[PDB]
Amino acid sequence: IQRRLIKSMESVMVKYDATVRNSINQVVQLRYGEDGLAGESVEFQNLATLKPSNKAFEKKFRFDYTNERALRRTLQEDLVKDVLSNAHIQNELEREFERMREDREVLRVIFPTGDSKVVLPCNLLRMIWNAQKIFHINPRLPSDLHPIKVVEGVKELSKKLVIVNGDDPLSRQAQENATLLFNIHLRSTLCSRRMAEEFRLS
Amino acid sequence: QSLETRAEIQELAMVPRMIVTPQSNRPVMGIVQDTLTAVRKFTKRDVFLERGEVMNLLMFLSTWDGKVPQPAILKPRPLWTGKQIFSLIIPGHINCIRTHSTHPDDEDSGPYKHISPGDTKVVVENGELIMGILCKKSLGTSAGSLVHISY
Amino acid sequence: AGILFEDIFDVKDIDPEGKKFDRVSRLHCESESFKMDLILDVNIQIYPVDLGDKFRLVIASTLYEDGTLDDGEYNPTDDRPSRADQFEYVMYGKVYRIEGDETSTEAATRLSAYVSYGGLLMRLQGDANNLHGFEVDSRVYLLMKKLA
Amino acid sequence: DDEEETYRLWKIRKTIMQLCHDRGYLVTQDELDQTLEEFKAQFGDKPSEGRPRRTDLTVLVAHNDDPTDQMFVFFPEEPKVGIKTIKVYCQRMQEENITRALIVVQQGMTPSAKQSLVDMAPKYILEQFLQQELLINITEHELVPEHVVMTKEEVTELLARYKLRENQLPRIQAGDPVARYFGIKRGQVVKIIRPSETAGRYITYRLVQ
Amino acid sequence: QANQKRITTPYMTKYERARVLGTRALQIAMCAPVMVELEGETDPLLIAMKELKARKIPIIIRRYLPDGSYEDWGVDELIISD
Amino acid sequence: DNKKKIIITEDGEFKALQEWILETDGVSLMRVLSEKDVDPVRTTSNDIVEIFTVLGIEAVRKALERELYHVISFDGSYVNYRHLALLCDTMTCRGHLMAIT
Repeated sequence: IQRRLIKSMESVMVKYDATVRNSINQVVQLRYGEDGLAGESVEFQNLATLKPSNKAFEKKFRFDYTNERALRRTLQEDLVKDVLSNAHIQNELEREFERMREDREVLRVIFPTGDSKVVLPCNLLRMIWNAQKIFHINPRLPSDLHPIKVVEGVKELSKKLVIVNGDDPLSRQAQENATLLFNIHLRSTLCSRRMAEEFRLS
Repeated sequence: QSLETRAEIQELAMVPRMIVTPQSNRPVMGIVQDTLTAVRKFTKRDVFLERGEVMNLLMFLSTWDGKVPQPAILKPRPLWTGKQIFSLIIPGHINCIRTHSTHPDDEDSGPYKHISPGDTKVVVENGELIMGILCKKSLGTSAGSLVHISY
Repeated sequence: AGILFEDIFDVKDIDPEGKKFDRVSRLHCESESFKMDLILDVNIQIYPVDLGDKFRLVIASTLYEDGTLDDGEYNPTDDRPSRADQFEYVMYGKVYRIEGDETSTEAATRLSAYVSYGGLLMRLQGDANNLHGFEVDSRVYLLMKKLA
Repeated sequence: DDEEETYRLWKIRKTIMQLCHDRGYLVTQDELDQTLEEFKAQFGDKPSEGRPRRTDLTVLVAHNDDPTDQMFVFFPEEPKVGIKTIKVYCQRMQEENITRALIVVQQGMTPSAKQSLVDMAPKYILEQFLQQELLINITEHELVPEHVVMTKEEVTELLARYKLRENQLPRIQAGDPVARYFGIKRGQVVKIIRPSETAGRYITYRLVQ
Repeated sequence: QANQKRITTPYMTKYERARVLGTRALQIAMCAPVMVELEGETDPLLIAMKELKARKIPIIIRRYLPDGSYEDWGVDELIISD
Repeated sequence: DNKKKIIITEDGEFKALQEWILETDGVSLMRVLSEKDVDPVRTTSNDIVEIFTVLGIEAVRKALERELYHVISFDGSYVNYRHLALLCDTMTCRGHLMAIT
């Protein structure tokens, strides 16, 4: 069986256009493993927005910019004033939650069984823990991180993580698809609320 | 038999480059028989090392900065713990949570979650073994272990 | 001074869950001056502790009587006046957790500082007033002495 | 014996309407989701005696893009359809000026009728379907991903993006159940969208053969 | 192929690093001039690994695409990770 | 739970309904799917040939992934999904079931 599998697959290889092809140059996969990632950097993680109820999801991921106390406990004092006064920031956070909800539906459709265990490149919780310990984050003090900075930074990051290169619409559908699960994990992990009351990064 | 092939093997096939396998995104080599039984016995809560024993063990650390750590117990005797020396073995500033194989399943719910009576619930934090007994689950070939996280 | 906490504890129980380790024992103690619970792992082989014992516990950031930081390195050839001279059982560890009864809007009335002395674990929990000196990832000393 | 038959005959119509809708033909929502009880009301509930006869089940739809591009669905009465019936249907299709058809046979169809369906392809493209494989819509199975017939402009897109020739795409046989469902012919490319556990979504493209 | 685009990755692959280092080590062993400074290194591979770290290896990688075209990348233009 | 009916409650939680399922010693997927009160959406088979004949090349690609994953993981083992995916793509990229022979 081993020999048969080798002789059947031996010449399949990742090409410089990032497709997987055989000796004949026929396309076996447009991206390796459907995501264009190697198997020895990925690792087990949990999708935080898959299993929770609507109501737990709402409570854990929707940034509450109405509770003035609570923001006072989580954020610094100019941060609190900006979050409470500005309505552009509030609507940025509102549609942040709106795609975490759309992403939740997409995950639900992808994982019809409620299994949040997934294999993804970057262990975001471990990286957040590393950042907490590297910069000596005090979980008990209010943070100096603006939630709008979280939203903006997470989108610039998402734009920078490229599996499929190209500005044409086909290359953007393929790029959206290749990093869809990782971008969902990233938006649900680097959420403004989680980074404000769970992680307290600066 | 050539510098070409020597560089090829040095940059592709060397054992440290081979620690994590693409087959199952996890280490392919881990800590094995005597070292694993002994690290289980070493990271138990009641392992106390004397000054001379600690120096003898520090002779065998290649990645030692030459600074003897402050013992966990200073009086009536200076005593280092096995976790305190494994903390010196642990590289970098890695962070890791595991559970010893004897970890009771009903301990994570009740009190004493973060202060384990049985010294299960491995916690490595800034490269120091804060607590827990190391075993196959922490130093073996499974995913998320200390060797994997180190790699 | 460099003292984060000082109080007098009374050993109320030893190994409620049973003896887990031979040379290490877990004391569940409660003080009288501050009404603080204490779980403490102690090497009973070198410093035996009996039920009903009463001791003074001093969590300190440093051993030197004058305010002076420590390097975390073992210096046995140190001649300055150390407060470990005043005590029998001394351990050196780090705070790895601070829990509390805080809510999303209210601060903590009760805190719970967790320390690790090379794997010997301690939990000092009680009013948040008495646990302001504790940060996580901060090195402290035990300074425990038996009294009659 | 008879309730059986009208139930079958109603599913076959339901699957055919779903198929025509997926192929892009004008199908009203009412007939898209027609309950068994209206099927009985509109056609009857005793097919055995002749109410409904399968000749009354004939469907005629029109493409959304082109009202002149219509398509027929015929339900022959004989279990084994002979050429000579094909020849009738094709005559009808001529004098209604229609060019595409489905024949939902019950038991099968004769080799001579098979060969007639094949030889006269450039004139009318009329397909075969069994009873048995229209009682279910296979595109609703969990194993079947989302298939989408690409247009030539899209295929030219695709080959220009990935800079490849049609023989380098993965293939799908022209007789494949889903290819037959979508009525796709050799040289067309079908875009398959499926969920992937590593990427979330994955689009592959299969060339018809 | 337009050099103003290059569609391939801006990172040097592990295989590119391996072959570039081996090739440059063989060139150094055959008395090619060294591009970086040398303290006491006499092993060709170590000299090649300095030349790579300094990004001073005079080699162009011609990456072939499946369609038949190619892209030329200087070793200094690629991102060395390891 | 792998064979229970996993639904999403109105509250948004995953619930596993405990429902009757039938396991046959034979296989006529063509016929069984077209039976009253039989689920034509989840009803499947382990015979990949008849999955190909009935549902098609992408269906048998998925089902073949599923069966290989069942073989691999039955002993608790785990293999990265990209390897199974590559095998199953080699096995189905030409529009028919290509045996590894």
